[PDB]
Amino acid sequence: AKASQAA
Amino acid sequence: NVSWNGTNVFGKSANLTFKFLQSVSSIPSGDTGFVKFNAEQIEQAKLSLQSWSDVANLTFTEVTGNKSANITFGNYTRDASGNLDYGTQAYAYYPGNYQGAGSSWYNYNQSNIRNPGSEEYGRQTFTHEIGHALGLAHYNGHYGGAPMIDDIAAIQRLYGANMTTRTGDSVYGFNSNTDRDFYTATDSSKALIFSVWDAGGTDTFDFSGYSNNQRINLNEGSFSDVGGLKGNVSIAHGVTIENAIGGSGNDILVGNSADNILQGGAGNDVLYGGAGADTLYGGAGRDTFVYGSGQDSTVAAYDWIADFQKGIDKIDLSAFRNEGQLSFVQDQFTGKGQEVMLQWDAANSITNLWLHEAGHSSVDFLVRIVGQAAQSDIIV
Ligand SMILES: [Ca+2]
Ligand SMILES: [Ca+2]
Ligand SMILES: [Ca+2]
Ligand SMILES: [Ca+2]
Ligand SMILES: [Ca+2]
Ligand SMILES: [Ca+2]
Ligand SMILES: [Ca+2]
Ligand SMILES: [Cl-]
Ligand SMILES: [Cl-]
Ligand SMILES: [Cl-]
Ligand SMILES: [Cl-]
Ligand SMILES: [Zn+2]
Ligand SMILES: [Zn+2]
Repeated sequence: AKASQAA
Repeated sequence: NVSWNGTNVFGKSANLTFKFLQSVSSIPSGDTGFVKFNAEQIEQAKLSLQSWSDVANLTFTEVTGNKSANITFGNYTRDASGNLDYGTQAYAYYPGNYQGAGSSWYNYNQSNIRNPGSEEYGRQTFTHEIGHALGLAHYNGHYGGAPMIDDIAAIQRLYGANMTTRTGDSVYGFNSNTDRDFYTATDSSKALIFSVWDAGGTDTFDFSGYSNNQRINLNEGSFSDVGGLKGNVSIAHGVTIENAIGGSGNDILVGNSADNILQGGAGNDVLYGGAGADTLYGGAGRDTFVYGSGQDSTVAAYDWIADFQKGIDKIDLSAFRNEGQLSFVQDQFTGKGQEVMLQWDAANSITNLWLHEAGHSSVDFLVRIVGQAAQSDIIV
């Protein structure tokens, strides 16, 4: 379960 | 609703470990080119951890060597193909028992990641990634470095609120005693972006160092427009802030049901104490002290206006029109109601503003004023 932060 | 305590487990504290990885056998996402945290990243990550433990019942203890950790930190630089990745930012894995649970990963090719102490997005990214590693699911070029209002509520739902934090008389903004960078402004060029958590004491929003027109609201859960930004300051649910100080701009200070001390500073300010016994200082300038109902200043808990300027400041009683515009009376009430009188106490140099509302058998509204006031200062 992975959440990505916006660049 | 996943937390380190399991699924749908609410209001339960956690003691967690964290680790700055020095090497890896693999990164769970498949990215490659591992690089360990540098000294600045380490300091800023600990500050982010602290901003979480401040608001919820979490304790963080660093481990090293081969010890496993709940939360880990590491950088990557390349994708699974071995090609340079200069485009992505960061990611984190939710709590669990699976491989990589709680791990957080950041792109070392981003300057904001390498330099989170001088590039605000880097610190915000740490805070945000840690939030996910704890179980959370989801301003003019600046970025808030600490948890904001909704995340404070969410994290407290999971782990319980930390009622030991800043239980003394705390000052946020200028002249801060918080020892938190995100609650502290050292000069007027510093932007404030925060949601305050505070567990006790008599506290102040000191935004005195700005010249912008500000809107400062002390109501729990409400947003303020501070230092020229909009909605950059809020008060978390469950928190009472008592006092506010505006800057040299034309400000609006809105009190809450508590007893508030409001200082407008220079500029032409509007001060609204609301319920409770408030003490109001308009400061230099043409200020207006606003009363929205008889409950704002009952005799049993009356406001003081401590620096009123006759001929310059105003007291706004226009809200009382809704039951009939107030009539000003010189030295006696008629008994008919909807009347207001200024009564001078020559011995103490205090003007008592008495307001008799229709339907009241006694005169139940009083504002005491340190200084003289004239009928023409009162807006009816
Ligand atoms: Ca406090
Ligand atoms: Ca308080
Ligand atoms: Ca002001
Ligand atoms: Ca109040
Ligand atoms: Ca003023
Ligand atoms: Ca004034
Ligand atoms: Ca009041
Ligand atoms: Cl390219
Ligand atoms: Cl109120
Ligand atoms: Cl002024
Ligand atoms: Cl003045
Ligand atoms: Zn998120
Ligand atoms: Zn900033």
